[PDB]
Amino acid sequence: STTEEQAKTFLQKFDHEAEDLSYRSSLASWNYNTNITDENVQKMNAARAKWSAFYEEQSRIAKTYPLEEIQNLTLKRQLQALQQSGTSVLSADKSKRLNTILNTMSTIYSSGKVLDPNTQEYLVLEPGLDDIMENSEDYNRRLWAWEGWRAEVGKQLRPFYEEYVVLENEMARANNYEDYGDYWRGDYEVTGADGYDYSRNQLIADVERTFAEIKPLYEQLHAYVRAKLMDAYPSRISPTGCLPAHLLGDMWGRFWTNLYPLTVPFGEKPSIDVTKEMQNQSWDAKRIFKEAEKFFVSIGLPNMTQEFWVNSMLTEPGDGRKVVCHPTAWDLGKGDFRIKMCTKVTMDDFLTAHHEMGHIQYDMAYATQPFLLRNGANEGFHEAVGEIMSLSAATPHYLKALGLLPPDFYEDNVTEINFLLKQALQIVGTLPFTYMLEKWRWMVFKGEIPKEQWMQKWWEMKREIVGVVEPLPHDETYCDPACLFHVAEDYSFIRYYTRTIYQFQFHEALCQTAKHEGPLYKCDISNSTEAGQRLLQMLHLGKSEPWTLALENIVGVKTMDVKPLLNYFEPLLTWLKEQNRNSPVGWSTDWTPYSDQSIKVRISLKSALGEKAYEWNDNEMYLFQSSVAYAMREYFSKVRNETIPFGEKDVWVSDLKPRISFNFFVTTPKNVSDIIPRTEVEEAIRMSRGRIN
Amino acid sequence: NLCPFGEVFNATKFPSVYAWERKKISNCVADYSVLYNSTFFSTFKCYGVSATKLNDLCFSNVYADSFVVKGDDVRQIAPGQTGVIADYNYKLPDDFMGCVLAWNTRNIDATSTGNYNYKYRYLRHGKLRPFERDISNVPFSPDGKPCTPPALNCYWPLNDYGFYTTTGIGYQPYRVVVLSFEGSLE
Ligand SMILES: [Zn+2]
Repeated sequence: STTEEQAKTFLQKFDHEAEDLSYRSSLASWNYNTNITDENVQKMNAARAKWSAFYEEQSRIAKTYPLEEIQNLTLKRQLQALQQSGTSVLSADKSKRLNTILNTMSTIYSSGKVLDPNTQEYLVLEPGLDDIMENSEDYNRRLWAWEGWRAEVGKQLRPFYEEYVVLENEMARANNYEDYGDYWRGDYEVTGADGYDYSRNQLIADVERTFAEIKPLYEQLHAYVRAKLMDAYPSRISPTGCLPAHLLGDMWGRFWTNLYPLTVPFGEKPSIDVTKEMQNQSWDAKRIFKEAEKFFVSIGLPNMTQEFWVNSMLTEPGDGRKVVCHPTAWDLGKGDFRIKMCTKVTMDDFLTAHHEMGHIQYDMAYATQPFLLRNGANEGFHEAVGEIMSLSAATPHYLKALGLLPPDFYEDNVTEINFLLKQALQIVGTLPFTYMLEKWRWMVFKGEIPKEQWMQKWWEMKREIVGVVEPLPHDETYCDPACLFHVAEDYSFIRYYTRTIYQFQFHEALCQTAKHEGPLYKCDISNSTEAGQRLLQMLHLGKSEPWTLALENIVGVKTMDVKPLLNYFEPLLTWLKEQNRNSPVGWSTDWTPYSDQSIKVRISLKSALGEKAYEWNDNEMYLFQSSVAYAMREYFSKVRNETIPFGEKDVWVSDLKPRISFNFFVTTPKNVSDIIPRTEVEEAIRMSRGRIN
Repeated sequence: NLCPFGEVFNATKFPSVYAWERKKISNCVADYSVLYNSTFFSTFKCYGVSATKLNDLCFSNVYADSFVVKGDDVRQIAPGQTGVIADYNYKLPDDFMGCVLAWNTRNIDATSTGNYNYKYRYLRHGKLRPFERDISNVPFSPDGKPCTPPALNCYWPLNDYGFYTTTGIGYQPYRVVVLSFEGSLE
C-alpha cells in the first residue's frame, strides 16, 4: 500500500476515536456551563485533557505521512489540518516557561483591580470599571478608571509580554514561519489550490488595502462623534484634534456603541424596540426560538432537530443552579446541537436567538463533512453567518411580519438614520481599532518595533490610524495593548476585522439573490428560499475547500471586498457629510489633552561630545521627575498652606527625546484628571534659576 | 405452533453487527400481523415481495438476523448498498427476498455515560460476501503483513459504537431484524 492508502486508514482510526473524545469533552463542558460547581470543573478539565493529549499524540503520527505523497485533495486537507504542531516543536524547558507566561498573563488580567479614591473600596473590571467606562459621563471619573486599568494591569503585564514575544517567535520560526504574526496569518493560508491560493503576506496586503477604503467613512464618523463629544465635554477636546482614549464608551475604545446617547442624531425620536410588544403578546423564551426557527425554515434551511429543543438550555434554570449567562451555540458532536442562552423576553435576546441559530445552521450544514473538516472556512466565517441573521431579524419588515409592529407603521428617515448611526458606532468604530491593534502586534512579532518603542509606536499609530489621543503620557513601563483581554489571552484579533468585511459581503450577496429593491440596511432575506440555497453552498463546504473558493460560492468573488460594507452605510455617509459641513473632518496628531499645560525642557549638553565617561541617555532622566515634585511640594506647603505628598508619579514626561529635550507636567496625586496649570509650575521654576525662556 | 416473533424482536440480547446472529424459523404458522399493523418499526423496507402479500404466501423458511447499528447505518442494510456495515459487517445480496425491520432503541441501548457494548468492523481485507460473517478480531495492516499493535499502520478492526441518549437520531442505536424468506424457487 502507498502512503496515501496508509494515511487514509490512519484518518479512519482518528475520525472514530476523535469523535468520541471530542464528544466527551464537549459533553463534559456543557454540564459545567449548565451547572457550575467544583465537581464539574474536574470532569470538564479531565475530558478536555484526554482530547488534547490524544490530538497532540495523533498529530505527530499524521506527520509520518508526507503531504506531497497524498494525491487526493480531501485526504490532503485533513492531514494538513492534523499535521499542524504549534508549540510542540519547542523544547520541554521552553514549552513549560511559555505556559507559565500565558497562565500568568491571564491571571494578572483576571485579578486586575483599582482602588477608588474612597480608600475602602476595590473596583474590579466587571462590573465595576466597565460601568464607569460604559455608563459614566464624567471626564475625571473616566480618566481615573482608564488610567487605573493601564497602570495596574498593563505595568504588571509588560515584563511577561516581552518574554511572550520572544518565546512565541521561537515557536513560529521552528515551524518555518518568519514570526508569530506570520504563524497567526496561516489561518488564511491556501497553497494547494490553483487560482485559489492565499498567502500569509496576502492577508496583510488585503487588510491594509480594504482599510484604505473605510478611512473616508471612519473620518466622517470620527468628525461627527468629535463634535458631539465637545458638547458633552466642553474645552476638554480639541475641535480639530483626536479623541481622548477614555471618552470612547468603554475601557479600550473597541466599540463606540456606548456613545449613542451622546451622539444620537434625533434624540426626540425613540428607537424601534419591540421588547414591550413581546411582553404584551405573552412571548416566552421558547416562543423566541420558535420564531427564530421559522426564519431559517423560510429561506429553506433545515429546522432544528427534536433533540435540540430537549437538550438546549433556552432559559435560566428555575432551581438554584449556577449557569453561564453568555449566549453560545454548541456543536457537541454526534449530531447533537444545543444553544445555551439565559433568554429574556427582551428584543436584544430576540436578535441573539437568530445569531446563535445562525451558528447551529452552519454546524448542521457541514455535519456530513469529515471530522477534521467540520468547521468554518476560516476563523471569520462562522461569526459572519450569525451576524447576517441579526441584520434581517432587526429589519422593520421582519418585525411587522411577526406582528411585533403595527401593519401601518411608518419607517421615518429620522428613525432609520438613528439605526445606521447605532450600527456605525459598533461596526465602523471598531474597524480602525481592530486593524491598528493587530497591525501593532504584527510589527511587534516581526521585530519592526523594538521593545523600547512598543509604547512610542502604540500611541503613534493610535493617533494616526484610530484618531485617538492618550489622555496621559505612557512611557515604556505600560503595556496598554496587553490591557485588552485578547492580547493578554494570546488570541488573534484579525478575525474581528475579516468577519465584519465578510458579514456585509454575505449580506449584500444574499440580498441580491432575494431581489431586494432599495437600500441595503432595509433588506430582509426572509421567505426567499433562493437566498438560503445560495447560503447553503458555502455552509455545507466547511473546511473541505479553501476559504477563497467558499467565499466565491456565496459572494461570487474570491477576494475580500469592503464596497459592500460601504454600501450598507451609504445613507449614513450622505447624512454625515451634511452634518460635518461646518465641522472639521480629520484629526491632527499634534494636540494632546496634556499638551496645553505641558512645559518643554531644553537640555544643554555641556559635556564633551563622544565621551565614554558620561552616558547621559536614560539613567539620569528620572532624577528630574523626582526633583520637580519637591519644588512643587514645598511650593504648596509654603504658599497654598496645604501639604500634599508630591512624588515622581505626579510628574509626567512626554515626547522624550534623549539628550535633547522632553515635555513635562505635574498632576495632583489621585487626581490625574486635573493637571496643575503651567503658570503655577513656572512660578516655582521662576523662584529658582530661569533655565528656559 | 406460533412462530416466536416475540422471542426475536423483544429479545433483551441483540448481538453486535459484525457478530450478527441468525435464528431459523420453520414448522410454524407464519403470522406477521404484529409487524405491519404496529408502528413500532421505523423501517419496513421489503425487497422482492410486498408486505401486504406476506399473509397470502406461505410454505417458506424464515431466517431472522438480529443486530444493532447506528441510526445512519440503517441505510446500508439495503441490497446493493456500500459502507462499513455493508462491506465489512453485514451484506445483503442484490437478489435479496425479505423485509428489513429497524426501530430506535435509544431508551434501551443508549446510556447517559455512553453504551460501548456494540461494535462494528471498519477495517478488512476485501468485502464480505452476502450473508457471510467475519468475527476474527485480528490486527489489521493495510499491506497485509501481520503486526502487533500499538504500532504504526497496525490497527484493531473493531471499534465500539458510542451510544448516548443525547445524540441525534443518526447516532442513536437501532435494532435491526433482517427477515429472509425461502422463495418458491427452492
Ligand atoms: Zn456568535
